[PDB]
Amino acid sequence: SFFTAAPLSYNTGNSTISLDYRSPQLRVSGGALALTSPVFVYQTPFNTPMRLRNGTYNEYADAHIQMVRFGTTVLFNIDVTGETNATGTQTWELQFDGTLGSCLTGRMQVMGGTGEELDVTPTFILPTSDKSVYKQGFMPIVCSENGEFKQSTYCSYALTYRLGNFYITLKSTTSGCKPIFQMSFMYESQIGIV
Amino acid sequence: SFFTAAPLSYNTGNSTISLDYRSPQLRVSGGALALTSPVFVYQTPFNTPMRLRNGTYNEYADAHIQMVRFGTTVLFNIDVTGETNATGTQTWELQFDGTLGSCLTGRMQVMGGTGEELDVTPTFILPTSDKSVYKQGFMPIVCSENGEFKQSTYCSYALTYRLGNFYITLKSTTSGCKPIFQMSFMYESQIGIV
Amino acid sequence: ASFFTAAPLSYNTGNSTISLDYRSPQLRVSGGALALTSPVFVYQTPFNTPMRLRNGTYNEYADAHIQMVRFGTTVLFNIDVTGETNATGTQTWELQFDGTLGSCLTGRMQVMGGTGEELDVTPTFILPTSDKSVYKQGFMPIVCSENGEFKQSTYCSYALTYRLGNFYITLKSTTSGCKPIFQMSFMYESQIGIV
Ligand SMILES: [Cl-]
Ligand SMILES: [Cl-]
Ligand SMILES: [Cl-]
Ligand SMILES: [Cl-]
Repeated sequence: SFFTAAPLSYNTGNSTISLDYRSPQLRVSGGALALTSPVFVYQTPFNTPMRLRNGTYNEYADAHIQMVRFGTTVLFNIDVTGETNATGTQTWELQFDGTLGSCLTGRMQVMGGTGEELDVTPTFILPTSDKSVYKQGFMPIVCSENGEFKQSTYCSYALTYRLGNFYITLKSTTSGCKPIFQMSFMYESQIGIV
Repeated sequence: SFFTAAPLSYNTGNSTISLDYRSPQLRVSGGALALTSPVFVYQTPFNTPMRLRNGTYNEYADAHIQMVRFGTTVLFNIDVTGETNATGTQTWELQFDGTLGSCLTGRMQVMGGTGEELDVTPTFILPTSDKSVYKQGFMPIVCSENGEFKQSTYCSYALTYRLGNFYITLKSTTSGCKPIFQMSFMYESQIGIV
Repeated sequence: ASFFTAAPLSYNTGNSTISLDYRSPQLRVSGGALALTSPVFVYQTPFNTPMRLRNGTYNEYADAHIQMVRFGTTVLFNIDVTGETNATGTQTWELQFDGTLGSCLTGRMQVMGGTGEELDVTPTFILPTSDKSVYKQGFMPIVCSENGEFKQSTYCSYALTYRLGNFYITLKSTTSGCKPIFQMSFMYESQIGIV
């Protein structure tokens, strides 16, 4: 005495109502509908950069950070606005809880497309479950200030674990100018979203 | 009488059939299922690059543009093919309606993974609701022509509002070559997709 | 009826039909099944299974981790190249894909979900066109390094072509007496709709 419209279906052989879905796109997790490849973003809140410090120097920066998870890849993006003109190599460090992923350096939130914070443990940014990782490299960056070019240079990134916690360490190299730049890179997480 | 298979569920107490879903991945909007963090792309159509003028000069380029919404983040990508060799700095300006997000400089469309145009108003590219934004920086770029390296240089980006509309302004700097390059950067939108 | 439905399920008394209400710019129905309008699919080298590449006829190899991420109709290509041999000149790193199916012919790649599971999906979503043509090329700035030390600020070209029925992504890095060790990404468009 009732009908079902696709993607709902009714099996008369077992009197059961189902939702049909494409398994490469959607899935069931603990009985609830979910995506196979959700976009999760771990980020500094809007207008709420985190304070970063160049090692033990009295040199600081505001950083806006987004860590965008697609499939098992993380796209890491940072916008760094250093306060102090410097010559040399600055070391910027981001520390994350090695079990939960929680940023210990500064305030980060898992933020949906809605603009609302999501109740998601941020394990999805951790490179390995075993707390072992080799990943490092360099990206080209351009330092500027107030819309004026200052320098074409580079920034290293390195992913490590120390004392059980996950670290992303960035080293910018400057000559005379404030370390003010945006850079991104990608890395892989072995932590499945399930 | 009838049964439900997960992710459908039946509560015998209140005689109600529901769809169970993971709130960080899916949500309900106006009674309809939606994604918490949908991917939307606002782009120039395939084979319909946008013609851009270099400021008040009589010089032009064609550009393919994609603006990808990930969570609240926007990944802006442009591929610029300039016509004219130059030594100096070129200004490429994109204007968007400050309320709708619609590109006023030339044709852009919201394009689904299906390859069909979507009937979505592109507010999701706008940085703020109160028409305030500070975001600028520079990216390293390489100018080339027909597969040959020409110059390693840089391009600024700046996000502004003027007279109620949203602007992305790019400034490429060249020494003799045509401005032909690809660049990308990320910025944040305060406009929740709800 | 004797039952109720909670949104996003709805019941039309008029026709005695239970339906799912969904936002069509985000979700759709394909072959009677729920799907996404713009799903993320990633074609990639497997975890800890980098692809071995040779530079042309030279006795010069690199290991490459590759991800090709599909959103909407755009593909974000990312490669991490770890060259074994110091060199001066321009290296060619060539990736070939079946021009109809998209499968990587040069080495092992898999469509990988967010779950960490391989997905049973033909990788046609990386192909620029059904009609086996494409013009897309450019250069990206790169920085070569080794063991955390800066070596060189340089560049890498990319070019998308078809030859003899197959799709090629060809990268050429230019080095001056360092190992070609760098990461680069670029974006291109696919005209293959995911349906
Ligand atoms: Cl599918
Ligand atoms: Cl939530
Ligand atoms: Cl979840
Ligand atoms: Cl929508």
